Amino acid sequence: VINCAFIGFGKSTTRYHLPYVLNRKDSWHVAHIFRRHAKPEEQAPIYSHIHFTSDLDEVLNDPDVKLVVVCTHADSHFEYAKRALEAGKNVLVEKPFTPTLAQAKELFALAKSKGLTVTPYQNRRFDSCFLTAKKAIESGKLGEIVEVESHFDYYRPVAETKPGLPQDGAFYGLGVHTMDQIISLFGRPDHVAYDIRSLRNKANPDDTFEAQLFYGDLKAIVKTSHLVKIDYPKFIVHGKKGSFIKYGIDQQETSLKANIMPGEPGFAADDSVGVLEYVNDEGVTVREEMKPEMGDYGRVYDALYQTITHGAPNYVKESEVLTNLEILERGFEQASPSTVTLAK
Amino acid sequence: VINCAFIGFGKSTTRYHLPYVLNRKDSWHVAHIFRRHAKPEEQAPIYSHIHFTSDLDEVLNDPDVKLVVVCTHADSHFEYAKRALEAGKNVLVEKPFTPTLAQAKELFALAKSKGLTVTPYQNRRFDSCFLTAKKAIESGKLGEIVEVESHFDYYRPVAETKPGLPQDGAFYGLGVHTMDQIISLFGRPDHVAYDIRSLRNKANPDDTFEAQLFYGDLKAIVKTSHLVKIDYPKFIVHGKKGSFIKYGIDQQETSLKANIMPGEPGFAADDSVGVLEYVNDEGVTVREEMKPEMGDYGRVYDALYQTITHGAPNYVKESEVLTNLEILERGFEQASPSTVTLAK
Repeated sequence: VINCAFIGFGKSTTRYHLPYVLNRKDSWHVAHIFRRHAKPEEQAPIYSHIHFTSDLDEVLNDPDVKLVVVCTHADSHFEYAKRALEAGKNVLVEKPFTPTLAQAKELFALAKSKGLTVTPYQNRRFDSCFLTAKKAIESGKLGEIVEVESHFDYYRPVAETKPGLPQDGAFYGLGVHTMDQIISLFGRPDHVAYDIRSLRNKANPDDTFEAQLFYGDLKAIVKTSHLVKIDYPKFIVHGKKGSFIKYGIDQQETSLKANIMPGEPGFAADDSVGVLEYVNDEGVTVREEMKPEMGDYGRVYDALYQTITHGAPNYVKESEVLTNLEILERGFEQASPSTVTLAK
Repeated sequence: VINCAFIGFGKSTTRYHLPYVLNRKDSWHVAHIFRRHAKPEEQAPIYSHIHFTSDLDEVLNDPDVKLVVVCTHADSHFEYAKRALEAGKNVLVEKPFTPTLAQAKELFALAKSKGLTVTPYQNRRFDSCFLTAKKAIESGKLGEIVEVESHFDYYRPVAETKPGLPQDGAFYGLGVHTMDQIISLFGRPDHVAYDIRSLRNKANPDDTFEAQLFYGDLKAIVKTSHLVKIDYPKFIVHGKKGSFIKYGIDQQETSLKANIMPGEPGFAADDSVGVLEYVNDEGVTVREEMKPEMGDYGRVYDALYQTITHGAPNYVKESEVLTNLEILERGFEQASPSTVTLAK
């Protein structure tokens, strides 16, 4: 069993992490939880075994803790990650990994010297919708892939005034997850075309974007908007032999918000299906309905266990992290719309 | 009744012009049809009243001819149009208007000096799918428009090798129509983002494209691909108060190919509907299913009638034509993908 520690006890901790970790008692043990103010959500029995503390000193000096999870405000992610590594602990950092690309390299350099692992929390690589699109692409039924389109939208027309930097916009906010999915499938692109804008409140950072990643002749589109009344399909994949369409997004989050935990009845209840229409070897057009693949954000921790306990490679490659961060930053080199060619 | 004449007697003339013109005998009379070589179709009883000739002068010298329709090979459009205007005739030209922007500008200057009308044939401005989207946009129900998406796709995976120039590709071929629709609604864009690729056969001109026209904060997307097994909606429109979605394209071409002529029972029969979902002034979400507006390519001739007889403005504005040609040309200004800003 690996002893882990969480830095921060906010909603992200209690909703997107603990439910999955506390469900793996035979593999993980939440030894510490750092934070300041409390929450009437601490008096709960489920956290009875945890040592909540307001001194990050006791956490990092614990020889038993092998993993620190940073779930605090974005501004503190870099420093907490660095301090944890200098203490000799592996680190999982929620988005953002670091404010800048240079800092990401810095963090990776320190970890490599100590021979430790530092990585972002890319839990959406395990979304049911995404996994279904992945299975469809790896089935080979679609032939050579020529286009992929991923949507992550809302219909939230009212935006309270809240100025910020690019890092506070939707491109960094949601694009980091959606683009990471694309990169995890096709790697690093040759070119990137950007369309970034602020539609709801002109005082705020972008709330609408579309990034087009070009891999040779394959174009991968990632887009989000807070002004979509009628939803687009969650994923669309076109290949020379056929198409795959998936409406509906992973339901883990919906369940968690409705106070339904992993393993519990009706968790991630999903009645959608992926549609697959292609031409088989015999030249006959076939149409199939795929039952959604199962999603499990917990797989992040099962992979971390592998890395820490057996030296297994990190579920998220360093290059995929840097590529993603680099694409995000270059989207601001010149006013939108713009196009760039990735050097490295 | 206005007398007209056609330069060229190919498929375009017998499929997209005559069926409509011959249904307006109280408005128009086809006096002559020029063609370099006699064609078998000239023997169809429906053309018995038409004088077919290989002597162009016999047409341009006819005092009663007021409109000349150029439907020959693209490379001869400028030459025939200029000759018709010099003979004092109004001119309607099939795609492409001219090979270049300068020639187009030259055609308009000549027409202006003679008080004549020269215009392209943009019949898709009367496609039922497009007209329904236009009605939705003009209804005000969607509120400020932020995104428009137009698709004109196929699933034709086989493309025999047939080298050519940019002018032979899908962008010039189909984009001329889809971009014209966007231009007729919003005008001249500030910027254009291009993605032009040749996927089926690398030896051939482009068969895949996506042009993004920006009008302030509004983005209009026009795209086509010959590798779409599962179709996208024909039009998608998103505004701040709602959305409009329309699957299915105008059915006039389908009827024409099935040998059903305009005015005949069942012509362009369409069972699709435009779907609308918006938030009303009271804050309630309203759902509406719109019956497709009726499309009629002959409305081009009804417009030419008014223009020629009563001096009504031409259905297509000069600026829209020049903007279209410029956008198409600049798509090959640099390697794809690319973005450009329009001075006009």
